[PDB]
Amino acid sequence: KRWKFKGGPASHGCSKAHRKGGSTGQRDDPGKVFKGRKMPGHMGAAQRTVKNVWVYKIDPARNL
Amino acid sequence: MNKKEIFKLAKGFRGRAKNCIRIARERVEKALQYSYRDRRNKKREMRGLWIERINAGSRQHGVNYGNFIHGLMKENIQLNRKVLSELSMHEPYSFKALVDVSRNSFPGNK
Amino acid sequence: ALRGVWQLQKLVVSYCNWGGSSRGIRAFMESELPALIEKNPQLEVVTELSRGQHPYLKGIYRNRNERVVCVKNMDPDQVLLNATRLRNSLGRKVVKLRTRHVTKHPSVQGTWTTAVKF
Amino acid sequence: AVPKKKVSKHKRGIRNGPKALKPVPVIIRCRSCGRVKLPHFFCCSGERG
Amino acid sequence: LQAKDKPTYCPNRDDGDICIVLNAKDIGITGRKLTDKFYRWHTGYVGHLKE
Amino acid sequence: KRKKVQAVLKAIKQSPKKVNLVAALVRGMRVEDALMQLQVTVKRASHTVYRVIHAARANASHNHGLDPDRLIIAEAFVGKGLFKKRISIHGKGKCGLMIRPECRLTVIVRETTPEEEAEIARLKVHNFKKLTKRERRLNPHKLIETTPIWNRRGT
Amino acid sequence: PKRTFQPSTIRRKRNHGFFARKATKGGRRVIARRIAKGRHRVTA
RNA sequence: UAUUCCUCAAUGACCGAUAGCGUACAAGUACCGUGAGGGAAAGGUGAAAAGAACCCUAUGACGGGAGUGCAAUAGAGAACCUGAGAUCCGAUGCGAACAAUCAGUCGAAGGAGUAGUCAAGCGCACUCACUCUAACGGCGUACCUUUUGCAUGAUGGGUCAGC
Ligand SMILES: [K+]
Ligand SMILES: [K+]
Ligand SMILES: [K+]
Ligand SMILES: [K+]
Ligand SMILES: [K+]
Ligand SMILES: [Mg+2]
Ligand SMILES: [Mg+2]
Ligand SMILES: [Mg+2]
Ligand SMILES: [Mg+2]
Ligand SMILES: [Mg+2]
Ligand SMILES: [Mg+2]
Ligand SMILES: [Mg+2]
Ligand SMILES: [Mg+2]
Ligand SMILES: [Mg+2]
Ligand SMILES: [Mg+2]
Ligand SMILES: [Mg+2]
Ligand SMILES: [Mg+2]
Ligand SMILES: [Mg+2]
Ligand SMILES: [Mg+2]
Ligand SMILES: [Mg+2]
Ligand SMILES: [Mg+2]
Ligand SMILES: [Mg+2]
Ligand SMILES: [Mg+2]
Ligand SMILES: [Mg+2]
Ligand SMILES: [Mg+2]
Ligand SMILES: [Mg+2]
Ligand SMILES: [Mg+2]
Ligand SMILES: [Mg+2]
Ligand SMILES: [Mg+2]
Ligand SMILES: [Mg+2]
Ligand SMILES: [Mg+2]
Ligand SMILES: [Mg+2]
Ligand SMILES: [Zn+2]
Repeated sequence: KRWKFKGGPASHGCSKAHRKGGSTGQRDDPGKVFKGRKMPGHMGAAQRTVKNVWVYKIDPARNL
Repeated sequence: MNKKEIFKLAKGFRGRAKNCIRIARERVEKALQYSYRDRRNKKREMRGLWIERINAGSRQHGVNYGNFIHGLMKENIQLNRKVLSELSMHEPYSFKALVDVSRNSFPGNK
Repeated sequence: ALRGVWQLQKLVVSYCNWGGSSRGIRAFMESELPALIEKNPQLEVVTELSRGQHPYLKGIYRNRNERVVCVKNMDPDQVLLNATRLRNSLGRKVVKLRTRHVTKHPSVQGTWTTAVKF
Repeated sequence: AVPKKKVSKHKRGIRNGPKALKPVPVIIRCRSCGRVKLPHFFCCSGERG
Repeated sequence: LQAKDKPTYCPNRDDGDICIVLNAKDIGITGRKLTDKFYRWHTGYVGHLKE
Repeated sequence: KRKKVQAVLKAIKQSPKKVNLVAALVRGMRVEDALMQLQVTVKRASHTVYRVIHAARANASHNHGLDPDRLIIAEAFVGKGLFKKRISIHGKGKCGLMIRPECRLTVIVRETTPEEEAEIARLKVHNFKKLTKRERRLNPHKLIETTPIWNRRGT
Repeated sequence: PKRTFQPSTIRRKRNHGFFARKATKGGRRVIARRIAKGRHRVTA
């Protein structure tokens, strides 16, 4: 949900890894996980801006 | 070395190294090796400190350390560096007199 | 001696007249002890029999410090050396000497500061 | 996955530090039945029930 | 800043004088260092060496 | 004449860690404040610590001539008891060791000094200052005394 | 699952009983070794 | 001349509770195995039970008093002489949430606790006094084994006690 990752197959032997992220790095070089690696966590309830939003109608009596 | 002597020497060690003989013996032996080495290294460090204090004292009057110490040698003044640094710290007018004497003895180049 | 005042006040010679480990201190008592007693009129020397125990020398000082040196199975010259080291001591605690120049007035002309003018 | 090392008393004390209990800030005692209780707990009705 | 010009110098002590440096925009730089000397640092994100 | 009075409860059939979790809360508290705090703490060990504190206050008042209304808890610590060892059976024919633990609890009380009473009075006046852990243990809660009122004409 | 021990009293007495041991020379040696060790249960 | 299923008497630079028989204690027992067979663990209150009447608080005394006793942490119910260590919970002093690394070592600001000595006036300065802590600086990649060579990302060890 958070990053549109593809997940795993629903059949063909797949074992308890249907919605997981898969590999999180390379082996020993670098021997660590890089910053910004897309992982589970809190989603939404964050400030965002929508640009170029078109004003259709002004209602000055009701301030709408 | 006995187990009790090792526990005496491990007093103040952090963790299980003050307490358990397998862990304490290694750390105490390493501490004793450091003590042997640092009896040698202390003399180097203290001579470096005396030379730094003499160099600070003589450069206030415009004389580098090497010219100062060679001018003292040339005049058969046999004060050593420890006493010279104590003079530079605690008797600055006597040290200034020695700096003037050494500058007359050996100004150096420049 | 601290500023001319002798610090060791009493020398206790503890010995056994039976035990084999007190042979050297008994020979020290017969041979070297009167000479040390003569050369130290300021020192009180008492001798105590302690049967069945190993011998020692005990030094009681002005600062109320007591130092015991066991002298079991020693030759008489080693006992005399230990007694001399007790006499020559100030009775201080055996810890590392932190400095070799004790002074309360480190400076005659004033310590260097940034305010010193030449 | 197993622990690679024994955990020291220092690290265990650090871990269990925030899990210490804290005192309750407000305590109510009923003057009639003597029950000690938190706010919004019912013990007694009044008289002439 | 290290108080190594003071005869009372101790390495374990911070006793240096206060240094006020004026006219920093007029410091002298020789050679081609204005265009050739770079300051480089890594932000901790891979591929993000800034210069 | 006696300054410290203790009570010891041996062979408590609980974990020493779980008993100490409750015993560490009442350290430095006055006895009545700690007894009130234990009645609202939802733990199995709360009743046990309550019993030991109650016994200690009774011992101080009855055997040693101390005033029960001026007692503070100086110490509350846990020691191990006789642990009972059982086999814990796992799958695939493997086994571990299971322990049914025991513990002892010791609570030591003493009378509050007059300086400490002056500090307790100074802590109850109104200000916004941060309290240290010891000062918080001296004034742990606000006690509110309420009377049941039938037909308090509202809702 | 089905396990190796399926008890039957008459089969126990016919294989390891007192007279089953007494019927062979090896069984009599078992009884003699058995009494020599001092076991309370001579035969099964 | 051989041997000891046995008896009686005696001896030991033999062992002393992980030792000595497998068994100092109801052991070829408990327990394990279909069976042949394998096979433990576990000694000590006190001189004498005088083994704690009675009181207080808990559901309940093993607690706190009282009393017994030379001594009560000498207060136990197959176990209480002594009572170490690892290990667990507290008390006091100092350090400790802007600074990284075999955790020490050599220096060391400061903080805290505490003694004594005596010529002269009953203070005060002396004992680098002593003890604990250690901001900060310099230096410092465990041990064993095996190797040409190991901080090695080679081996071995969770720790302690006994062997
Ligand atoms: K055995
Ligand atoms: K005893
Ligand atoms: K004990
Ligand atoms: K250091
Ligand atoms: K390997
Ligand atoms: Mg897809
Ligand atoms: Mg899919
Ligand atoms: Mg599977
Ligand atoms: Mg699935
Ligand atoms: Mg790495
Ligand atoms: Mg299971
Ligand atoms: Mg385990
Ligand atoms: Mg466990
Ligand atoms: Mg059977
Ligand atoms: Mg045993
Ligand atoms: Mg024993
Ligand atoms: Mg045995
Ligand atoms: Mg009783
Ligand atoms: Mg006895
Ligand atoms: Mg005992
Ligand atoms: Mg211990
Ligand atoms: Mg502390
Ligand atoms: Mg800071
Ligand atoms: Mg770190
Ligand atoms: Mg040091
Ligand atoms: Mg370093
Ligand atoms: Mg090789
Ligand atoms: Mg190397
Ligand atoms: Mg290795
Ligand atoms: Mg290698
Ligand atoms: Mg290993
Ligand atoms: Mg061992
Ligand atoms: Zn009520």
